Amino acid sequence: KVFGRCELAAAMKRHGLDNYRGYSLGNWVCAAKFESNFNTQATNRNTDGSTDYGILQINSRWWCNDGRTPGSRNLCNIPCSALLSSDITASVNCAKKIVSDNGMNAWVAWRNRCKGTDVQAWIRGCRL
Amino acid sequence: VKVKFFWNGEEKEVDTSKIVWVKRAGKSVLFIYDDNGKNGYGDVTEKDAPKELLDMLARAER
Repeated sequence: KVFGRCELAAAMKRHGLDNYRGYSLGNWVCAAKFESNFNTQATNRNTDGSTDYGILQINSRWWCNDGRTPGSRNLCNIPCSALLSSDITASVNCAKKIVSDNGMNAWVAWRNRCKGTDVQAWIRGCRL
Repeated sequence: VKVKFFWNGEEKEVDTSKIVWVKRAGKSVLFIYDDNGKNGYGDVTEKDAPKELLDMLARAER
């Protein structure tokens, strides 16, 4: 599923991301934009053999199991395929673990495109 | 300070100034670093970890 911007904002708010670990909603929206273009089905291999999955491009080394990543920790206790669902529940819950030990510095798109910017712009005009 | 570790069998060295995220996992310390604007991953045992990396973990752990 490719979410619309405001559609995703509303879903992320309902899932409790607004101010999660001090990160306002726009941070999460902005990160999803630049990680996956709002596409739950996005996948991208890392040069190290791991793969990133879903709307927040969560990596297979530590968080989810894809069956082909050496040294998998599977800390979110899920198949990586769960991160591709139209229902964002698995991605949100896994993201919360990543940030609960720290912050959004885990996401390259957040460091590169979101941090230091007017991230509330990502939720302006939205019915929340 | 460099963090020396093996990743895909091969020897890596990363400056701690590039580390952006740190987490304890059992007897290991996991870290993400800025790799020329992408995420790089590593881990080292707490006993092998440079103290500068342990300092980062201590700050994270509040």
